[PDB]
Amino acid sequence: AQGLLLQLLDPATRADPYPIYDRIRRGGPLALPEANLAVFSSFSDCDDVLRHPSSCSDRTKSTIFQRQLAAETQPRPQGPASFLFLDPPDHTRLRGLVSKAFAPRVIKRLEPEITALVDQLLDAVDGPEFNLIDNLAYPLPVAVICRLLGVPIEDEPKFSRASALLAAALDPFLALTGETSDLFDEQMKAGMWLRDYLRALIDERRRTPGEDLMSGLVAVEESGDQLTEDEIIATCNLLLIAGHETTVNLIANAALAMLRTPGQWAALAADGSRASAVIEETMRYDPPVQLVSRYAGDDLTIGTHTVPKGDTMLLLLAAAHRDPTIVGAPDRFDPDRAQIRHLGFGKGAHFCLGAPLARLEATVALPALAARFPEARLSGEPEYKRNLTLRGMSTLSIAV
Ligand code: HEM
Ligand SMILES: Clc1ccc(CO[C@@H](Cn2ccnc2)c2ccc(Cl)cc2Cl)cc1
Ligand SMILES: Clc1ccc(CO[C@@H](Cn2ccnc2)c2ccc(Cl)cc2Cl)cc1
Ligand code: NA
Repeated sequence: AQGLLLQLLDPATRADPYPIYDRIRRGGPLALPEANLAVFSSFSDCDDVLRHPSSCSDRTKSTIFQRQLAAETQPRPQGPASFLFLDPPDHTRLRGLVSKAFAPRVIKRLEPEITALVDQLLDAVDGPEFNLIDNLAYPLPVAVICRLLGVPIEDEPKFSRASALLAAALDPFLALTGETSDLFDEQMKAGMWLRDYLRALIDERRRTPGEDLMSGLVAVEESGDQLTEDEIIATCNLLLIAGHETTVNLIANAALAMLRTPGQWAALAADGSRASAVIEETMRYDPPVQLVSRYAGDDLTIGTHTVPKGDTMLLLLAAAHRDPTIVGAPDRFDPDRAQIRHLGFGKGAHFCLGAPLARLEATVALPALAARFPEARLSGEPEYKRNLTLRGMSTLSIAV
């Protein structure tokens, strides 16, 4: 159990973790009460945990979180990045406010901007080989999130640094190794800098509001107690990291899969309407978010496996998506299959509010990319980041 998880953590396996994921799933649920940890990997088990009324997202109920806090020799810096309690009503209230701005029909209005952005980025692409990450996959969703949150493009390099650091902090290193990350100090600093910057931006938007989402949230904060400044900072932290470290991998993973599967790139190049099917199959086959976690709010049962109160439950979504009880030929990338209702955007009370935006960004980017370069070929094996949870490529080289 410990061995297989350590192989999964090993950066050398990031390029292809799926043989390990399948091996973990076939081995069944991993019960590790000694490390306050349970690991689920089948579709049934992951679904059940995401559904369970006792499953908590709040860190206060985590035993590992309580142990980590007790061992620390200094107070954590002020801000939601270190700590913010939210009861179920707080969470529902925040989702309600954010969901209106991220509704598919509101997000749809960003298509012209996204289309012009995709066209300009592709116009800038030079042969004989280019890095898809640098040229399209990364800068597109970054430009969209910066404009949506009203963040100045001049400060983007600093927002890029903080998002990369905080996206890596979501790796369950403490739950799996027993010790904290080697980037812990930098992640703390990035959290501090973001807090101070967003606090300064919030104040500026009080005096001089814009048409951005941050300015919209400030107006709600200013109109009544329905929203606090800390809640705005927490929300904007989440959105900013989502904008930098998620869609990039949906776009890039899909491009990679099409290049690795004979005829798939050509098919999309000849028929743009295949975009949606390619995207959903990428969400299943090579998910941008590889895993999620929940904490047992009380003693609970998943199937026949009991989880003690306070323990962390890691859900290996990448493994769940290749479960032979839910999908035929699970380890094959096939956009022409009868698609499953995958867990790539989560589900229930915590379902991804950015799903419409992510889908829209990819739906514009991918078919334009294939149509622009129908002759495209993967020139070499891709280069991956250390990230396990928000897993992605730093280099995806395409020959043109
Ligand atoms: C393809 C890209 C994306 C993927 C694969 C993805 C995946 C996910 C998943 C799996 C969850 C559930 C977390 C859990 O259950 O613990 C989630 C939550 C969330 N996502 Fe995304 N996401 C993406 C892009 C985005 C974007 C671009 C935004 C907006 C900027 C966004 C906003 C959110 C928010 C606000 C939540 C929290 C909802 C809640 O806690 O109630 N996501 N995402
Ligand atoms: Cl729409 C929406 C808006 C905001 C949140 C809050 O999300 C929490 C995490 N959390 C806790 C329980 N479920 C997720 C959070 C995000 C960022 C920071 Cl820096 C700190 C915290 Cl505590 C959730 C949904
Ligand atoms: Cl300091 C800080 C604290 C909390 C967050 C939340 O980060 C979100 C970003 N995200 C990713 C996809 N959609 C949104 C997130 C990360 C990992 C997972 Cl598994 C799920 C989620 Cl919702 C970010 C920074
Ligand atoms: Na949540």
